[PDB]
Amino acid sequence: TDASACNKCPDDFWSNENHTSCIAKEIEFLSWTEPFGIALTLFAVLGIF
Amino acid sequence: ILWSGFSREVPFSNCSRDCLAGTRKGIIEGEPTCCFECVECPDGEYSDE
Ligand SMILES: *[C@@H]1O[C@H](CO)[C@@H](O)[C@H](O)[C@H]1NC(C)=O
Ligand SMILES: [Ca+2]
Repeated sequence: TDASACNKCPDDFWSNENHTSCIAKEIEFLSWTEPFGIALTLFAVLGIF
Repeated sequence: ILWSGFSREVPFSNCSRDCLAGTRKGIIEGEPTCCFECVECPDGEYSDE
């Protein structure tokens, strides 16, 4: 509290909505365990069969 | 007026230099209002004065 100015959050992280503590930037890719990824791999496996 | 007895320009006697148009004044803890910083405006915000 009573902070004169907002300090820069580290590069890999990003501030939340309340700008209290900054968390890491959400990684993002087509995960194997993701429902879309699992559906696509199931379709590919069924087609190979 | 000869300012220091020889010069002809009004001396600068402000605590901090005037902030530019793109910047805004930021406080310094323990210092009076005449002393401030020049924090840049965030994205999406502007300052003309
Ligand atoms: C503001 O949002 C953040 C999100 O991490 C969290 O601290 C809390 O839910 C909210 N309140 C405060 C005081 O931070
Ligand atoms: Ca003081």
